[PDB]
Formats: sequence, structure tokens, C-alpha cells
Amino acid sequence: EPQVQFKLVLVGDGGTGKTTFVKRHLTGEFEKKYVPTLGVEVHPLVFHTNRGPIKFNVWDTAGQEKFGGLRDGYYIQAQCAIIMFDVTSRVTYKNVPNWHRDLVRVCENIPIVLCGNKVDIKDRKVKAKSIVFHRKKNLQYYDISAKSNYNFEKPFLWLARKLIGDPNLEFVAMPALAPPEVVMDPALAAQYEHDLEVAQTT
Amino acid sequence: AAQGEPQVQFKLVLVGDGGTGKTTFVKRHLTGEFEKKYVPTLGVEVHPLVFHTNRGPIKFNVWDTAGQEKFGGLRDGYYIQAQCAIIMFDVTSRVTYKNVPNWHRDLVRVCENIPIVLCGNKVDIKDRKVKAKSIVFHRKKNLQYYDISAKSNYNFEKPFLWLARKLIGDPNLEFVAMPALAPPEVVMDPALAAQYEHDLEVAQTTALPDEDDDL
Ligand SMILES: Nc1nc2c(ncn2[C@@H]2O[C@H](COP(=O)(O)OP(=O)(O)O)[C@@H](O)[C@H]2O)c(=O)[nH]1
Ligand SMILES: Nc1nc2c(ncn2[C@@H]2O[C@H](COP(=O)(O)OP(=O)(O)O)[C@@H](O)[C@H]2O)c(=O)[nH]1
Ligand SMILES: [Mg+2]
Ligand SMILES: [Mg+2]
Repeated sequence: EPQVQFKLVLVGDGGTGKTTFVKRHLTGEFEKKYVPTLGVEVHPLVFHTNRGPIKFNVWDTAGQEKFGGLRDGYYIQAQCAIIMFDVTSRVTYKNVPNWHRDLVRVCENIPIVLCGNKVDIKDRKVKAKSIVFHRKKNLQYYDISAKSNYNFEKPFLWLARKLIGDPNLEFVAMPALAPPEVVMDPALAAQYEHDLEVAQTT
Repeated sequence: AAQGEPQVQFKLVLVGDGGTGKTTFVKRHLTGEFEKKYVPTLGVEVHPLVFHTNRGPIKFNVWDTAGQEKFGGLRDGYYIQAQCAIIMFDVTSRVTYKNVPNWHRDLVRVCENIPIVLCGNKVDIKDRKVKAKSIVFHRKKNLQYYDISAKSNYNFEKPFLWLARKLIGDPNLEFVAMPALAPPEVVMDPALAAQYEHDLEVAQTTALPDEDDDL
């Protein structure tokens, strides 16, 4: 018996929280592999479902998105992807169409999740209403906070259900995660769950 | 004290045009059909549908008509004190889907804002007429849509699980075992159903806003 494993490419502008988000899964950070010529650290994030164990091999840049775009060798053969932006910085959100264009060019029809990071910060600029355009392009969306572990499992559980072809798949146990570095205010979480229902109802 | 401690129970009214499959749908729960009670003043059968959740047992008292919706509207006593509802139509007959707004408006006049599920029945029939493209304009205030097939038991538990989450105020509530159901009288194609479920989700997002200024 082999191992069920998928290549996942994590992309988005420099400074949005890609490396802080991938590093919450403790054992994946411990067993990571650095490949200098591709400009990547591949993290093996194992998750335990009701039908057995699965492995997401998450590709995280080495910081070469700050002064340029990514090569075709980073994208080739990916089976799924995450695009990230910061919700306190509008320029990171406006570059989302161009990250999506690269994924489509090299990989065609793969399941992709869009993530808005840094929702623990009070003065938010990009809100639920501005994500409607991306949902019409077939991206799935979640509000995330990498520092407090808010909604960490959501992107990986939606991607596992799509790939396997089972809408009733569940995780039976959570992976060991880095302890929260900030508190996710509970009044802000309830308001943002309300914003998303109002924007996407009907 | 199990008998002293009451029962959690809700009145559910089941409404929609004559011939849409309401009686057939409510009869799939076998113990509900065996224990039903007749009310002669209003002409209704009340079926006690028991479901077992992760926090314990609950009971939906379903009020099914005796066919007086075929000749006209229903009296005020049928609707009074309902806590939730189901509105049904037939996907091979377009006049039943066009009367959906009139059934909704009767509900809100007597009962105001109770939680409602809209069901499109008879998705086992090959030549389907009302599809997902036409259905995604009706889901608005306090309402949810599910495709359904009463003869094959397709999606039977979905309307009842969405309503229990809304009535109790618990979005993580689950059913821990299924009720005994009448054995299927026709097969629902598994590849057809998944296609139909994906069609509703993509029709959802194509109807949506994209108009600046929304609060
Ligand atoms: N408060 C807060 N700061 C965050 C969060 N995610 C990232 N940051 C900050 O954003 C900066 C860049 O993070 P980094 O992981 O290097 O992002 P990357 O360049 O996309 O890989 C750092 O100062 C982080 O501490 C978040 O969830 N909350
Ligand atoms: N094939 C099929 N026929 C159905 C289904 N539901 C209802 N019918 C048929 O539709 C007709 C009306 O059913 P009935 O339960 O009397 O509906 P009511 O008047 O709304 O209470 C009958 O001939 C049923 O057998 C279904 O899921 N599949
Ligand atoms: Mg980085
Ligand atoms: Mg009937």
C-alpha cells in the first residue's frame, strides 16, 4: 500500500502571511525539505480522515515573489492550490487575478481556495462584499488568522472533499498546532460570519 | 424523570399544489405513518416524525392536508401556531413552480418569519423541466432549497436537519442514526444526482450581486 499524496502550491504577494500560515502544522515544519534551485521549502502536512490518512505536500516560497514572478517549474504538476492576500492591504487583493492567471495557464482545471489572512487586526480594509467577484470565477473563499489558528483546517478539508469526490468526508482528529500568539476577538468573528452570510445569501 | 421532563416538539405545516407529492413524501417515515392522528374539524392527518440528534431526541409533528388545496386556499386554523414549514412543487410541471410565491405569502400573513424549506420533488423522472437556473431567484429571506425524490428516498433527511439547526440555534447539530424508511420504489442515478447538486451551487454564484455600495 502506497501513500495518498497531493502537490499543493501556496502563492500570493510578499508580506501576506504565507510562511506564518504553513508553519502552524508543527510536524510538517519539523520534517520540511529545502530545495535551493526551485526556491521552495516543501512541508508534508498529514491529516487524518474517516476514510484514512492523506498527505498535502505544501510548497512555500523562499521569498522570490518580492522582486519578481514565479517560474514554471514551481507550478508544474500541482493538483490543488491556495492564493493568499492580506485584508489590511488593498494592493495585495488587487494582484489576485494575476496569481490566478498563472495557475490556469500551467495547471488548467484544478481546485483552488482563496484566503484572506490577518483578520485579528481591528482596522480591516477588504471586506466580504469585495470577494463576490472571485466566487463567480469559481474560487472557494475563507477568512483566516494564521497567528491565532482561526479557521486553519477549512481550506484543507474543502480541498480533500473535492479531490476524493466525497462531500461527507471528515477529519477524525486535529493535527498538533503551534499555540496561538494572539487572541481572535469573539465579537469580530461573529460580525464577519454575519458579513459573509449577507453577501453570499441567495 | 424521563416522562416528567417534556418532549422537544414542533408543528410543521406541509403546503403546495395538489399532485406535487406531499402525501407520498410524509409517508416515507414508517413509524410516523403507523402512529398518525386524524383531526376532523380541519380535515388533517398529524404525523409524528422522530429524529435522533447528538444532543438527544426531537419530534416534528407534520400537518398533511386531505386534498383541499386542489379546490382552493386553506383556513386560518390550519396555519395557526406553526413553527416551521415545507413548500413543495413538481419539477416536471411548471405551473406548480409558478404558484410558489402565492403559497409563501399565505404562510407569512398568518405566521410571520418562521424558517422555511423549498423542495423540488420528482427528480427521478428523466424529462426534467424546472432546473437550477430557474430555481436560484426564490431563495431569499429565511429560506433554503433542496432537490428531492420521495419515491427513492433521495435527500429525505436534508429539510429536517436544516430546520432543527435553525429552531434549536445550533449550527453543528447532527443526526446520529437514520429513521426506518419505506424501501425504495425506483432507483435514483448516483451520477445524475451529483451533477444536479453541482448545478445548484454554480447557479447560486451566477445570480449574485457585484454591485458596489453594499453594507
Ligand atoms: N497579526 C498578524 N500578523 C500576521 C499574520 N500573518 C502574518 N503576519 C505578519 O506578516 C509579516 C509577514 O509574514 P510572513 O509569514 O513572512 O509572510 P510571507 O512573506 O507571505 O511569507 C510578519 O510580520 C508576520 O508576523 C496574522 O495572522 N496576524
Ligand atoms: N415517480 C414519482 N412519482 C411521485 C413522486 N412523488 C409523488 N409522485 C406521484 O405524484 C402523484 C401525487 O402524489 P400525492 O402524494 O398524492 O401528492 P399530493 O396531492 O401533493 O399529496 C402520485 O401519482 C404519486 O405517486 C416521486 O418522488 N416520484
Ligand atoms: Mg515567505
Ligand atoms: Mg395529499
